[PDB]
Amino acid sequence: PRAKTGVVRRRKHKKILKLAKGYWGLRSKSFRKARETLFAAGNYAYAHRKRRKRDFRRLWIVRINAACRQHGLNYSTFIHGLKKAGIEVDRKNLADLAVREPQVFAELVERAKAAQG
Amino acid sequence: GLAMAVADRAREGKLLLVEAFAGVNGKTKEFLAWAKEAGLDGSESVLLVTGNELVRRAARNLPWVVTLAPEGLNVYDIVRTERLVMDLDAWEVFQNRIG
Amino acid sequence: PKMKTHKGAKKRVKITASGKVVAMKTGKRHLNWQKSGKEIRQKGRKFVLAKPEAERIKLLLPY
Amino acid sequence: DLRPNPGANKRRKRVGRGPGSGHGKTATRGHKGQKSRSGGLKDPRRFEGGRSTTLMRLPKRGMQGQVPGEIKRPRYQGVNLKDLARFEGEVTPELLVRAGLLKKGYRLKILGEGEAKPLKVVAHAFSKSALEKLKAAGGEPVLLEA
RNA sequence: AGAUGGUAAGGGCCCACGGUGGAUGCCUCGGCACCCGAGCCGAUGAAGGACGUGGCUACCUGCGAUAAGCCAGGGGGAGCC
RNA sequence: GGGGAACCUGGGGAACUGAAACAUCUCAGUACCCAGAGGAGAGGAAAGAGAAAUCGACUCCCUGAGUAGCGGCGAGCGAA
RNA sequence: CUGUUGGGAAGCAGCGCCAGAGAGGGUGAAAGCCCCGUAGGCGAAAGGUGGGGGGAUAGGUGAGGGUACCCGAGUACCCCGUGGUUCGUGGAGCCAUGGGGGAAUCUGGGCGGACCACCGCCUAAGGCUAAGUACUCCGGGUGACCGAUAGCGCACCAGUACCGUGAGGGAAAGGUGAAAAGAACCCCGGGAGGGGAGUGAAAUAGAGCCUGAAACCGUGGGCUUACAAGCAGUCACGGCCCCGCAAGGGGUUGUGGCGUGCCUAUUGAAGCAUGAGCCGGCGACUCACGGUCGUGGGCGAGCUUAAGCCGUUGAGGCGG
RNA sequence: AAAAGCUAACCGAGCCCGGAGAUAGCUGGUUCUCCCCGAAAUGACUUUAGGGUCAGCCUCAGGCGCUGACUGGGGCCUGU
RNA sequence: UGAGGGCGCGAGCGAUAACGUCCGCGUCCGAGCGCGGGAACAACCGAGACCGCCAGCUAAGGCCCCCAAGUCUGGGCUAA
RNA sequence: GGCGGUAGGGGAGCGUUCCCGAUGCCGAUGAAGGCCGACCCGCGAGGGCGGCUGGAGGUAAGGGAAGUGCGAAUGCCGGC
RNA sequence: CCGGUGAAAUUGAACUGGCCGUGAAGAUGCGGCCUACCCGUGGCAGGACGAAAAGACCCCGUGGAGCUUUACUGCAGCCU
RNA sequence: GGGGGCCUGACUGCGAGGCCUGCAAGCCGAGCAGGGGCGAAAGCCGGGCCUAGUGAACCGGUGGUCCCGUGUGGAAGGGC
Ligand SMILES: [Mg+2]
Ligand SMILES: [Mg+2]
Ligand SMILES: [Mg+2]
Ligand SMILES: [Mg+2]
Ligand SMILES: [Mg+2]
Ligand SMILES: [Mg+2]
Ligand SMILES: [Mg+2]
Ligand SMILES: [Mg+2]
Ligand SMILES: [Mg+2]
Ligand SMILES: [Mg+2]
Ligand SMILES: [Mg+2]
Ligand SMILES: [Mg+2]
Ligand SMILES: [Mg+2]
Ligand SMILES: [Mg+2]
Ligand SMILES: [Mg+2]
Ligand SMILES: [Mg+2]
Ligand SMILES: [Mg+2]
Ligand SMILES: [Mg+2]
Ligand SMILES: [Mg+2]
Repeated sequence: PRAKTGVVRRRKHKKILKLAKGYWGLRSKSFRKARETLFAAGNYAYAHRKRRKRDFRRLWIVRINAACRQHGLNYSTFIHGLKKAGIEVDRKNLADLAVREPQVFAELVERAKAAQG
Repeated sequence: GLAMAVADRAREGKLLLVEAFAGVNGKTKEFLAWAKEAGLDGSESVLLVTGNELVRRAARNLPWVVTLAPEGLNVYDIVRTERLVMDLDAWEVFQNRIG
Repeated sequence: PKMKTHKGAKKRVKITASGKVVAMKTGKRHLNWQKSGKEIRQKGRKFVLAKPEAERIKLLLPY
Repeated sequence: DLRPNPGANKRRKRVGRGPGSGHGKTATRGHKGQKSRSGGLKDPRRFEGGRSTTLMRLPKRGMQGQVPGEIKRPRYQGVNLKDLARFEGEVTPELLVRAGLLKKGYRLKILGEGEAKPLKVVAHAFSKSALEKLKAAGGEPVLLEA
């Protein structure tokens, strides 16, 4: 009962090609090259799916910081009042109401200058 | 293991001991009518045992009926076939095995 | 094939009857220019061991 | 039961070890890793180390052999009468082998523990501290001779 | 003053269409092993081989100066060299 | 008289290797060379075995039996 | 037999038949009943065989008493080296003997593991002897054996081509189509190679003619690139082209975030430590026997066979 | 006619076929997926130091069931 | 598995040198070259990653720009 | 409550070749194989589905046997 | 330079700058900073520690082999 | 520790329980019986104040021993 290779070894190399689509030169047609750059991706995609928030976590703040300093106060001084107001609402994204109607946020600012000064 | 399987057909009734034959001689036609007058309508398979080398001829060409001598009751062919037949010429050695 | 016993271990050891392995004690045909008369007693009697007996068991096995 | 559907029970299939893979078993084929592994480690029974084995024991257990080797004196084998009560009568070695003892070790001696049916047992010898344990029962003739 | 497209010599990514190349899938006048049978041939020249032989014949095959063959008997019956 | 894939008898006959070195030992009378016997070869009718005042030529399979034994009693060898 | 798809029917449907033959192979595809054949049966003028039967012949066939004839020679036996038996001098026999000493005819001679006594077996130094046993160049049957990188090295003009003086080494290479029905003919052209027509069910089956992957080369088309620093990717957004129904999806990438290839050995890598140009195939813990543990099943003071013997030929039963 | 030169393009022992799949404590390779646990480079011996046997540390299955690490309190041992 | 390595500490060697070595405790890398600060930097600091989410709290470390966060308040200090 | 993980241990599965299942069934209204896909099942190795090509074998559910799963060995053959 | 024919070792892949540091501490490939339109052609050899025959060197292996000897054991031969 | 006397316990058969430690070892040891030494008796005596002064196993010599001793009786060899 002999069982040569046959189908098995090829179909797999076709799947790696299937995920190596648009990879420069040999990196998408040479098999044991495509095997490699897939290793980094699934790692590169892992870490960055952990990172994509911290990216936006940072971006939101600057926009927020851009807003508060347009009333005349810093981001550090902005947040505290909100926290002093105990408002677990402000998903740092949802503070994007600087081009999503501003008085909705412009009057979040004055509810900060209260409980501190 | 020989006993277990025999009752398995008895437990389901799929058994028959025989002794009377319109086919005590050699002809495949001299048998299928015997099966007609006994109860085998080609629906389900059958193992056959007998000490007569004539009836075997009368069914050795039967696709749904495999020959078997009174001795090598292979549990394979028993469980293989969906029904069983045997004779006293068997039911003295099968008895001398166990019985 | 057909494992060969170890006659060099048969002559030395005896298998018990609880699976244990017991050998005569060592040190009794050389050092005896008079040393402790105590010692010439706990060396004339058989002793048992621990792990290495299974190293020995497998050298016998048909006996 | 029909021809198929007579599978085995459970806990019995082989699925032996297949250590040529990529995350099943390891790329060093199971119980291998360091080095000096492709032929064998000599015999890890009587050997290895190269020190002095543990053959450092003394083999006083004498009569370790001559030249014609063994000698034909008959093997005396005993038998505990515990199950000698399973039957009764003029019990003889002739049938004691047929029962399930002696097995042509031959030269039967009786001994043991328990109530003895006053069953007259013919043998080749009897243990003293059991013979009176028989004396309160029946009769016990001896073997032929020697 | 500033802001901004915009050309592709050629390349990279992808889809389509082919060229070489021959894996995989299928088949097998081939081999592998088991059991039985059978078991020597030659100075009446063996095993093996050379050369030749055809109407034309390069090789194979067969055959041997009677040469892709001769004679008698036995099988078989429409084709054959 | 020579040939014959292997099988068989006799004449010669290693060393690597193992012993975790290596000389006795093993591999082993194996592989290889020689001569020869045929469909088989060799052996074969006790100056036998071995313990019973017992078996009965010889060969072959099983068991005895890895028993008895052999061994720098070490590796390991191995009957009747 | 007919009908119906199909180029082709053995396929499908209906109605039947044989069976001692329903095992197989072929025929345009999957046939018990188209073909050769299988079940079963008959069979050679000649050669050989003989192992079963028969004839003939070779050979062989009585006892008691007495006799003092013969019973296998440098042989037996002893020693000095030696081999075989599991016996490596060991208490070391027995068998064979290269050398030396050298008997006897049953009032004899060997043996039963030094030697001796008894007791028991055997009668050597002449030879022959079928059967039962091993092997497979050959023939047959068979296969949970392979299927063109496998199976012997050869499925094929292979022990060839090729290498070497030489022994010797020793490959690669199968596949049109069922049928050559294999392209008449016309045209470009020196031809080769192509276009057309035609055969063919199919030429997208064209004579290295079943399938045709991958590396590799090129043409066409969508996206991009000539202010940009790079294990060549990942994440986000926009942008271009395409698919799609809301919404969504595919392919590309301009900008921004991050980003030190794989395996192996190494304490230790990104590495100036090994290795790989790439692709495709062959390629690496199985088997036998014994044994320890585990487990599943059988019997249970019992449990179990091995060689072998009866029987269909992918049947088992005896055998203690 | 001496270098260890030459013996069929590499001679401190030619070439081929065989023992033969010699040996190698050495290098390198050891191929599919998922779950749970998860170490050691310590000691002793070793012609032993790249290796190997035993204990140690690991995994799994069965038999045990507060003992286990750590802490508090009581006692004792210690001589930097 | 029995070649380990780094750092803090207590010693010996060494020149109270060595990103040198031999020991003991502990830690970590090896097996965590997976993340964040240390520009970079295996073991220095934080912190054990089963996967997903454009959610929130934090440690180390940081808050003028690349670079997310006070050119924050009060009090001193230094002109290189 | 636990689920980073090397050597290593246990458990679970996917794929290939062949056999019982078969004188069975799927297959000319097109099998195995090869090109695709943004469809579906599975976390997985994998299994189904639509399209193209190919042209004749392929074999379920439960059992069984393996020449069984490739990314490297300055691996071998061939091609580029 | 034009016409015709047309290899090689090497090569994981490449979109291959400099400098100052880090880093098993010789960086096109890590951090920061500076420079640089895409693509060729002629030439020079500083780097890619470049290709190694497995470095001409050193060490290891209970490797090999040649040679030496009042190392060991045996053998031929020679005396006896 | 320095003197004197009497002695041979530098006894035999055992030997609970323990230190160290991977194995093998090594080391201490109360208790009893046979018999004895010393001392009026309690009691002590299984070498020395202690910690070093040593060698697995294989082979073989010497002396005893109810042992085995190959058909049997001696013998040869073996065994404790
Ligand atoms: Mg946040
Ligand atoms: Mg706002
Ligand atoms: Mg496997
Ligand atoms: Mg693992
Ligand atoms: Mg090795
Ligand atoms: Mg040892
Ligand atoms: Mg008794
Ligand atoms: Mg022949
Ligand atoms: Mg039609
Ligand atoms: Mg071939
Ligand atoms: Mg070849
Ligand atoms: Mg490949
Ligand atoms: Mg020479
Ligand atoms: Mg950092
Ligand atoms: Mg967690
Ligand atoms: Mg800022
Ligand atoms: Mg197939
Ligand atoms: Mg460069
Ligand atoms: Mg030398």
